[PDB]
Amino acid sequence: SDVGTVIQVGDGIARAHGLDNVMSGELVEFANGVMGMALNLEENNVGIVILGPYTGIKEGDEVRRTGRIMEVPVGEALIGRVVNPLGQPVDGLGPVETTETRPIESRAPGVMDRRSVHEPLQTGIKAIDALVPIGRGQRELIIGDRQTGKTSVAIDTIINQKDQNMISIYVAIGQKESTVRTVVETLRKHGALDYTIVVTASASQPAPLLFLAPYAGVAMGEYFMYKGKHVLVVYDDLSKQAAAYRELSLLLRRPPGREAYPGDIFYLHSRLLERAAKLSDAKGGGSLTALPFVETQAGDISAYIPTNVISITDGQIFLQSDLFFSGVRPAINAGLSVSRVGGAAQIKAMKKVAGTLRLDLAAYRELEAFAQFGSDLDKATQAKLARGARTVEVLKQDLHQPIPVEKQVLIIYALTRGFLDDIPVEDVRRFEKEFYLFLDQNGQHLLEHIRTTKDLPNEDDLNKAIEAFKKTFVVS
Amino acid sequence: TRGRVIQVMGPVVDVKFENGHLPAIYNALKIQHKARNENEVDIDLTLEVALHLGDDTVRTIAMASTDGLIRGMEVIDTGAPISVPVGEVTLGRVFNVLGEPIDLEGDIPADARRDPIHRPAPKFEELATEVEILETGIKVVDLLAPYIKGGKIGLFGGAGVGKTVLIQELIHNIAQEHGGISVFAGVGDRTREGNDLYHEMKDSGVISKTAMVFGQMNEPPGARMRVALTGLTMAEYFRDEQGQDVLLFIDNIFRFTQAGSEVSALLGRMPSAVGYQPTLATEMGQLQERITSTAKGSITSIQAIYVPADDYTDPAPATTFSHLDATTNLERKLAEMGIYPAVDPLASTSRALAPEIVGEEHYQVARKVQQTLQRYKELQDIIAILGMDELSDEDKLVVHRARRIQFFLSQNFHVAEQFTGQPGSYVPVKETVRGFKEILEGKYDHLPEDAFRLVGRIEEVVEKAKAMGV
Amino acid sequence: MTRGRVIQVMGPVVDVKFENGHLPAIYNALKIQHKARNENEVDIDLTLEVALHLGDDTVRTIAMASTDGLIRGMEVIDTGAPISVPVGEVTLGRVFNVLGEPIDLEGDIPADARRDPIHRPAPKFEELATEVEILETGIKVVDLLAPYIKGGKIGLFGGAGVGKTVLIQELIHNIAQEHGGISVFAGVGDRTREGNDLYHEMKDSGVISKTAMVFGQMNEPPGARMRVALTGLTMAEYFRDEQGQDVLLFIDNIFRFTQAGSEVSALLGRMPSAVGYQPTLATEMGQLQERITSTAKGSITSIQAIYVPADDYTDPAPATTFSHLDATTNLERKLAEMGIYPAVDPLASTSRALAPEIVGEEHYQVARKVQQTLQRYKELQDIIAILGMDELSDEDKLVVHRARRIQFFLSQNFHVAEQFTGQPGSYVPVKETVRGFKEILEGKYDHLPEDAFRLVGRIEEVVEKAKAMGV
Ligand SMILES: Nc1ncnc2c1ncn2[C@@H]1O[C@H](COP(=O)(O)OP(=O)(O)OP(=O)(O)O)[C@@H](O)[C@H]1O
Ligand SMILES: Nc1ncnc2c1ncn2[C@@H]1O[C@H](COP(=O)(O)OP(=O)(O)OP(=O)(O)O)[C@@H](O)[C@H]1O
Ligand SMILES: Nc1ncnc2c1ncn2[C@@H]1O[C@H](COP(=O)(O)OP(=O)(O)O)[C@@H](O)[C@H]1O
Ligand SMILES: [Mg+2]
Ligand SMILES: [Mg+2]
Ligand SMILES: [Mg+2]
Repeated sequence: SDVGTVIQVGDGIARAHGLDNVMSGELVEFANGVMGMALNLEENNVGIVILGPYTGIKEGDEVRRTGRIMEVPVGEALIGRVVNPLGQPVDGLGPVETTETRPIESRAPGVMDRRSVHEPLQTGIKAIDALVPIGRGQRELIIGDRQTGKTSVAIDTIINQKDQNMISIYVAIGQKESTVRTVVETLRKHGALDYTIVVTASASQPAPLLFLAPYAGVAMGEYFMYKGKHVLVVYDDLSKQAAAYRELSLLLRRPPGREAYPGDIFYLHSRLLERAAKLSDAKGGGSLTALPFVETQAGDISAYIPTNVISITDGQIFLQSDLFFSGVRPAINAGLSVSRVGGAAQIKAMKKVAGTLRLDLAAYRELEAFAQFGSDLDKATQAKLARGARTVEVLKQDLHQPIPVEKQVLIIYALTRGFLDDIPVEDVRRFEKEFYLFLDQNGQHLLEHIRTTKDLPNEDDLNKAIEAFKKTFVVS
Repeated sequence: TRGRVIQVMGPVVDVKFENGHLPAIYNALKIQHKARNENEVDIDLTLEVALHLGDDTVRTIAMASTDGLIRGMEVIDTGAPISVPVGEVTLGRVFNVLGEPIDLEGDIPADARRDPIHRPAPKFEELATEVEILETGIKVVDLLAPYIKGGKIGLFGGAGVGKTVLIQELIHNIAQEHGGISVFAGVGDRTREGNDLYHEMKDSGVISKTAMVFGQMNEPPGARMRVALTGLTMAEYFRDEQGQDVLLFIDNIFRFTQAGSEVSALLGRMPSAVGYQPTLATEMGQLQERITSTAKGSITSIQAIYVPADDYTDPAPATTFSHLDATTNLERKLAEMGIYPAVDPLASTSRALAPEIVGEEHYQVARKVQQTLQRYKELQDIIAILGMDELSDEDKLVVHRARRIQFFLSQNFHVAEQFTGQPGSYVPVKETVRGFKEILEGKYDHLPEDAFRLVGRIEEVVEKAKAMGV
Repeated sequence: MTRGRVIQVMGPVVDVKFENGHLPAIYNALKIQHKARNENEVDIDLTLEVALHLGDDTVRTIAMASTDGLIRGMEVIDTGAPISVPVGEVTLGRVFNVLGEPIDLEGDIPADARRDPIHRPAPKFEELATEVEILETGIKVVDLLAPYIKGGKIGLFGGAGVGKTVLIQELIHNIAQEHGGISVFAGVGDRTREGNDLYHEMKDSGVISKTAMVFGQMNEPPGARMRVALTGLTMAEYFRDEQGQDVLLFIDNIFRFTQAGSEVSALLGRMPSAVGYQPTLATEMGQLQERITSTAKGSITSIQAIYVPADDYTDPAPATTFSHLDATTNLERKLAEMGIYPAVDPLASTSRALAPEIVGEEHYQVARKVQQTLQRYKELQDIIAILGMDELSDEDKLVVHRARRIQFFLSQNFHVAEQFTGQPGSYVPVKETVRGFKEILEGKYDHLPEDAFRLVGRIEEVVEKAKAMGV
């Protein structure tokens, strides 16, 4: 029958006898009162990963079968709270009235149901919005070494979504719980926390809660997409999820593979990452863009988790530690970062200026890689080296200060059309500062045409605006 | 005589058939179940047999997710391999690995014949070796690495270099050139590109004489592995009965090798090299050897490969390299330079660039082009760091023509209609080879280098300059 | 029947067979009292910790002292609770073994003392606090590039022989005199020599009155080494909760907790991972590290050291623990061999406290501009090896020029160094540090010889050295 006896309790795992009618991924409840996710249905004993604290359980205890399958609470009530993957509040502020529940595991949308990705996801980060564009429905990896800028870029994304509709989410896996608190207070201080949900599994939590955290986060995101509102999901580190799977599988005595990761890993991540979509007008016009992050060890590449995820995602951003400590922030290598969707997502004004900027920076990347060591070169190369140095200095940016797209296109246009030759490389971060103030003191009609039209203003008036500012600005 | 499930371990399952009734290896199995109680979940799932075990038990792999599988479910035995419907009916349709149509257009009747996925390869007696240059209408491929019917062709690159854009331009140009059947397999393809390609081929109206097979990345690994062989069994019907040249396209086989590695690890075998399974060359050969030119006709194939980190000694590329007749290498530096399809002139090789196969003039033209670009590749750093006026006037001539050659290997494309909107066009072989004879002669050296990008004829280059007024 | 029998021994591990219905919970503790009955045997008192059940009433257990002598069929008793530490006011000034018995010769703890479990769940998200401010500590580099955090985890990472314990002893000499709070010092994977040297250092300065101490040593079996970290932490936890004082915790080497797990895990019976480590690396290390938290009730600052197993940081045990630490110091061998002490990696030192809000603009600009010059110097070292110094110009000439001087001026004479070398030590205020590195970056003192900048406190001392060398 459907009540069984436990016969191991080691290490955060159990084994049990009986439970004839059990199912893979079912919930089963212990006499202590916490419940477990059945995950190997072997020949005579059921493997039972345990959620919550496991110290109380002893052999000879009984497990009852809940009959339910894994489900997440969903509603409009969650927006503005910090919540546990099983669905409980952990923030104070009391219980949340979640009207209904969705399954954790379910089929994604078919090939016909989707549409092409044609509307942007403006982030406010000049080097991304210009050179590695994101469109709503796109899935894009950010991969870099530790302390390079994964969470700062995530938070700049969630902060910029105040101006355009986005029911954003943020999932923290394995994190130090005081860092999560510093993040949440940063989202509160920048006035941004009331339209977003934060899901927390801290490092202390038992292994399955780290493992199930992104599956429940996306289960929360897709309800809003079915209603028809745009959504954004961020997973703060997928690699820690993969490690929780490894440790869980090794304790279950499953045949291992490369490193020791179980062979299922690529399927497990594809089950997570292919729910992201852009549904058709017949299905409501929604979106679910996703931004997973992977931490690479020492600039490692061709390893098992990074190559899996790099094969799944429709683009990748690679961050370089040696760039960061050289003053480029957020540090982004244009040479190794690609977006297959790119070009289509951008606004038409951006498409004209950002397409040429890619050509300029690629040409100088190669010329500088070899010819910078020699002191003096050919004139035409000294010019292209000057344009590349100004390009990287003009793409440096501050922390938690998103720039609206209207004033991005006007600075990139000023850069590509070569208005910045007179100004020195050190003074540029001040040329930007004094120019954006001037652009709110004068030129409001330019920005208004760009805001709704998505279109570059008449070139006579744009040049008149930049030439007047270059009258005002004082060179060191 | 129906089996019972006895273990579940993710994709892998075990079934204890009553002895005397065991299936063969690579046989197929059905589970259909409707839930007796509220707690249970309805399931429709198929398994394939992958090895036998110690007593009665058989070890199997699952083509849909095993969530909700009880222990002691009934398994039906089909007594045969996975059976794919074959006929003219499949023209225009989109199928899953098991032969059901994914698109909502309709459902194939039960009454039709279906052919097994697994069948022995062409024998030594039956094989033949005809040689004909395949006019693809792509100015780099036709000039510098001529394709040939009957053979496996390869496209090697990293990520985001043009492999899919180029495969679309192939499918479109071949659909204009001949009413020869095409079969396209998206093996482990992102569900996003499947929407892009299905709608592009429906909207240009290229789909009337083609079929499509998909298996997405969110499929189990076994279902990713068996999708390439479904495409093979369809292309094999069209060659054997209709007796005409039937192209088979495979979108990227790197995912196929990795799906095999993951299946071996699930089966509990021991890795090798960079973790690829023991049986790497065997499985890939089994696939690749059916692509042939026996006496009825052809199944020439064009395949693309992801090279993980610009080092080509990884087992999946290295094991692939022996089978392929002609290979063109795609490099990201040219794609970012904005000249397309990004194919390296120096690194591309084919068997067919010999006067007995291609032609006398074609041999002399192609070798002059490659010598010109090789001499340019070793002259750029002197141009960068000495004064460019220091280059000798003969080397200055090689520079000027290498600039034009490098641009005029670019071509305007029908697939660019989505990304940039321009019309593009198709170029027959004679006009490619003559136009390069015009480039190398040098009377046209006065026309400016910017004109040469994204054109299909030297008359187009005269027109584009004419707009500039030159 | 609550008495058991040993059935198998396998080194550190022992397997008991309790009768049915009395299996102890995980993390409980068991006692061995055995009369040496015959001329062949050896008497022992040993205690065992339960670590898994294994069916048919068997439980697998880690011994806390060497298993030399145990016999099949010898009895085991059950305490009923975790390894129980006596805590309260009387702990200060005492030294304990891992089990909570004093070893200091002074006496034994009154039996009336409340004694507490070592295993309990970590503090929750509502309880934490994040008001972040500088634990100003006078170590010139740590006061510049990676400012330590009051109430925050601090980490020292280095290979064997680079200079972690000398840094901890300078930290105790600077902080523990003025902190005004209970200090707990726990030795995990500790040399017995350094334990004696510290106990005499604390008595000679009188500091021993406020602090309490727990020791395990390199010569201990692995179970003792693991459970010393937890016994030390339970003391610091009581003082910050009940008394509410700020507390200072030191753990001597926390890597040996994970390594001892690596030893005893394979015998327990669970497959290797990425380089022989147990499966449960990150969950059990995170379980310990998530307890060491500054709740609203009262702050802990904790300073830890971690031995990288080789000079390789990509190893699993360093990799899992780089996440948990607010401010991290990387000690690298290559600098130490040049004679620069403490050997701190300027480029790889990371701390949350660096942020214009927390340090202020004057201090921030300088931390980043100094890291920028040293990163450019790494790039120039390669090209000068090919072409030479004579080929560099302008911005590349002055980076090598200033990066030599900065690399030397981050070296300081510690007040604890006076035993290894004849020198007197120093304490440097933050303002003198930020002015000093600013002055070097401006180039006001560029004429002084690069020899002078080594092992020095302030720019005035460098001018005095350079004057004696004939400037
Ligand atoms: N745009 C930026 N300009 C300057 N400094 C930045 C920028 N973005 C991030 N930083 C700096 O990055 C450091 C911390 O990086 P961050 O908080 O993003 O952690 P991380 O690099 O994502 O690593 P982890 O994932 O472990 O948190 C701080 O010094 C912060 O000031
Ligand atoms: N500030 C300093 N000034 C002078 N010498 C120093 C300084 N710091 C370390 N040393 C020297 O370097 C070595 C540091 O010894 P230390 O006890 O710190 O080793 P360790 O790194 O702690 O070893 P372990 O990791 O095994 O504990 C000794 O030779 C010591 O004299
Ligand atoms: N002729 C072209 N004109 C404009 N953009 C192009 C052209 N060819 C390729 N691209 C751009 O480069 C991308 C190449 O990606 P693609 O090779 O399709 O990726 P994958 O092979 O992974 O599907 C295209 O998605 C498009 O954004
Ligand atoms: Mg992080
Ligand atoms: Mg592709
Ligand atoms: Mg030491």
